[PDB]
Amino acid sequence: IGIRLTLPPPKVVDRWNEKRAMFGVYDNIGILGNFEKHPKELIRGPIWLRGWKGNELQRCIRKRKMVGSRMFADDLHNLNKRIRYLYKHFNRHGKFR
Amino acid sequence: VCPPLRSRAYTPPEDLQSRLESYVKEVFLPSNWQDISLEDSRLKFNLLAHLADDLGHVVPNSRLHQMCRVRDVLDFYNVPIQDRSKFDELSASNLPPNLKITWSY
Amino acid sequence: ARALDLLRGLPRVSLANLKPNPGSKKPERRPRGRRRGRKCGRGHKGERQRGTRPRLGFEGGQTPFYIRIPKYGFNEGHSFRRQYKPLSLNRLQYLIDLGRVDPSQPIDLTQLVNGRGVTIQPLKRDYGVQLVEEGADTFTAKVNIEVQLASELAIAAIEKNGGVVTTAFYDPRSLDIVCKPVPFFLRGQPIPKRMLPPEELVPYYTDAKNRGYLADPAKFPEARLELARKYGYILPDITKDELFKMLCTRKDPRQIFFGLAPGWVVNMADKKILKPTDENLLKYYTS
Amino acid sequence: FVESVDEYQFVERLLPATRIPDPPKHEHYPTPSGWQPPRDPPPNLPYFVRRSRMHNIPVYKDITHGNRQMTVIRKVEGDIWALQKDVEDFLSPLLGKTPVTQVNEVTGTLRIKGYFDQELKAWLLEKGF
Amino acid sequence: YRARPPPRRRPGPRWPDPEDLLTPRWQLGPRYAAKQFARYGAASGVVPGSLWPSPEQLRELEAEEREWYPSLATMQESLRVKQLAEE
Amino acid sequence: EPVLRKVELPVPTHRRPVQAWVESLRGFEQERVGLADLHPDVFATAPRLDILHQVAMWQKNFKRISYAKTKTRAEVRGGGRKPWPQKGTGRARHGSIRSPLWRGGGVAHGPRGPTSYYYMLPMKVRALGLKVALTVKLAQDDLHIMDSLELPTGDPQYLTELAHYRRWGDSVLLVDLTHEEMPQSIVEATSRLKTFNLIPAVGLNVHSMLKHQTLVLTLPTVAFLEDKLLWQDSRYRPLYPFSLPYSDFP
Ligand SMILES: [Mg+2]
Ligand SMILES: [Mg+2]
Ligand SMILES: [Mg+2]
Ligand SMILES: [Mg+2]
Ligand SMILES: [Mg+2]
Ligand SMILES: [Mg+2]
Ligand SMILES: [Mg+2]
Ligand SMILES: [Mg+2]
Repeated sequence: IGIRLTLPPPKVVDRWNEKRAMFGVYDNIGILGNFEKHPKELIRGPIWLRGWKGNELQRCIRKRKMVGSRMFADDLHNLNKRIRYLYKHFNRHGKFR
Repeated sequence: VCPPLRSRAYTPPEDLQSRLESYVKEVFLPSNWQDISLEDSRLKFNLLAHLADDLGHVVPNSRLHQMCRVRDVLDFYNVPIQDRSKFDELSASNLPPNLKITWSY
Repeated sequence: ARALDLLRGLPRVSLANLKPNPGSKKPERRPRGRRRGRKCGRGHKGERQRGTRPRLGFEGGQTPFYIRIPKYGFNEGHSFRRQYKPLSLNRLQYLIDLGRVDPSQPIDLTQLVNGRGVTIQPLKRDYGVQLVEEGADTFTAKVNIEVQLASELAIAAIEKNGGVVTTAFYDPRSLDIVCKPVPFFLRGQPIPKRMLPPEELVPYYTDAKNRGYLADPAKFPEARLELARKYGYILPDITKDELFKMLCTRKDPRQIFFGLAPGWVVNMADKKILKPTDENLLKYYTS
Repeated sequence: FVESVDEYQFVERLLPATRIPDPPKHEHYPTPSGWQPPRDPPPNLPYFVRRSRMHNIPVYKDITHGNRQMTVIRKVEGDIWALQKDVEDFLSPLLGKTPVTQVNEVTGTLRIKGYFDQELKAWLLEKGF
Repeated sequence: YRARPPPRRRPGPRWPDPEDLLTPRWQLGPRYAAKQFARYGAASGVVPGSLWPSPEQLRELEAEEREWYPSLATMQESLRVKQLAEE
Repeated sequence: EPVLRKVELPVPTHRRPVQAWVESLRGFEQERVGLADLHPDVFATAPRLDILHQVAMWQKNFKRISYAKTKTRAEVRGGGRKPWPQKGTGRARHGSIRSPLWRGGGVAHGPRGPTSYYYMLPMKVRALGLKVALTVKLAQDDLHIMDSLELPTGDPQYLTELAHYRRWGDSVLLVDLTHEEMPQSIVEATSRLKTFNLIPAVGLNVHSMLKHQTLVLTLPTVAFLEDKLLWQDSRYRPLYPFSLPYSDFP
């Protein structure tokens, strides 16, 4: 009974809308533009993970360091607690040691 | 006005060597004309453009570099090509009486 | 190429035909199924399955190996020990032969770095380049090379081949600037004055036998004659060489670059060199 | 206070280059370091071994597991299988048996078990690549 | 479609308004002005004279040098007395 | 007057420049107005579909930032008190109503925070990927060189009819040297089309080249790509970012 009795509404995807059509453009901005701009500068998103990657603990540490002062009170409390828990987990628990 | 789409089919002419040597004389003459090296871009373009305009079949960019000699050009223009659909090919390949093929496309 | 011909024969390459190179993508193992499920490879009870086994280095309570060994000053002061990248005469000859280091002009750390003959890391306590006797037997280039340290055999080879070698100190800041001048010029700061060697290194760079940049020039000919006698070659009279001026060109002890003087500002945007004129600034930058 | 001048030659001298210079022409080869320019015209063989950007033969030692010693001829263009045959013929007398090799056609590389970098470099210099 | 204009570095020097509280402090000091001069040259609009130390800064630097970097003569004298004592 | 282009960059002594037909969009039948020599190391390299895949996946992923986040049992509202005592109730032991087990509880191992998938392939690898893409297009007869992108009219119907007549693909990626100088005619023609996309030379990328069936280039764009991609070959290892001044790098 966890299965729907009717076909879901047809899903139409426009493979040639502007976003899909122009996806990937300027990814070679650096090599093809005298390296004036690094491709990582094309990444639009959270300030603390623009052209940067890491595990959950590293991401939380970076978030607190970069925007922690501008975070809401309860969100910052949650971030501090998550950092604490992730520290304990990564530094004290696991199969390999 | 867009001209009607050209058919990709091309059957090599019977007077292929005569036509090609006439074009070679027009563009460039010496003995063993089949070995005239097409290293000069001007002459290569002249010969290939004349051949394409005449025969309706042009050398693709992928084969343009390997067409190094008039012999290579002759080989490319004597190998034929057909553009009939797969349906036409299968139906004209002498289908046995018990094999029926239909397209719903 | 046959590969390109096969492409011509094959369908179009699109985003629906791409495949990673076999062996580049290992399958991901996740704990579902008979083989990888149940205890999920963690074992049975104990600390290991609970994921609470003691820290690395713990030996169950027995005094750890890394703690029962006495402390010894193996790495005492490692961050304060000076490091000099080696530059073998083999490497120098290779660079000269390939034209990455021009022997017709005075060769120094900037030129070596530009030619990519050596990679200096001032942040890692590198203090410059040391000449190394390796390749001395087959070294034939005549060059005026300035380094930080030099071996007796390396000096002998350079001088035998008609070249000139001088050992010049570079404190960490000057070393960074000389290794990477363009970033410094983009910093916009006036060119600083190279600092003198620390007291421990002063006797080294004030010694003629080491061809120190602060040694008495009158003592150089005697040392060169001693090396020539010791290593059995005739000392070439470079004063008669057509490149004698280039061989003799040595930057001032307080000068980082050859022509540029301390205190100048290199405006690279408009190709200019602003030189201070205030008397106090000139006195400081000439000090 | 300020005084601008045009002595930018000493700054141009410090400016580093980005393109590897073509090796200077020497009257005699091989050079004191042993380098030798590729022979011109190129050797007429089914394959071609392009030099590295440094103008050196693309033969490199490699080691895996701490005991698997290998030598890789990397920048091969043409008949990598002809190159494999030639390398096997060249190395069998030295090694004592036909060398074991992998011919990565896609990468155009030849990987031989064992360290033969110097011998292969000398052999390729003789072949003229 | 047509691609949007390619991204480009903001041409010319960028001078944040000091009044704004959100402007980072490192973009307001003399070091930022010197960097702008070095990069964009005379178009920076910063007086070249500010690049060199002001007289008080020069006095501080000279005092620091006298304090921490001894002269060659002093170094040689210290080495000589050390060698004499050791001998 | 044929438009004959020669390779400006040096060609390896063992390789011969590949050749292509220089075309023009000024007319339907203008399918051969010149002959262009393209550098072999750019347009006749090894078909490394593995590198094509690497670069395509890099382009797809390195910009990705998944914004999926779930509340852990610590972040779910409430769940501080013990639901009931350890012993005597006859029920399962629990410490909070928001543990992963409970309805409405936290997610044990869920998507955590906005995660970045940023990673950079070596610039040499990405340049080689561009080269391989160009070689694949040329070898499969999807690359069409042009003298210029000037159209007789801005009508999209003309461009579509020209592509159909020349037997181009359903999708055409047109490339011009710089964004500013792109002809107004082609700008208007491609602004209204969906499968015909006009990009500057600096915007060329493997993902778009693969998404579009045919790739239309101009002679200056060809020269631009040749120079930019060949520099990576024979460039030094960087001393500092190439944005900073160099002795000979523009
Ligand atoms: Mg089992
Ligand atoms: Mg159990
Ligand atoms: Mg147990
Ligand atoms: Mg005990
Ligand atoms: Mg390895
Ligand atoms: Mg709670
Ligand atoms: Mg509890
Ligand atoms: Mg919920």
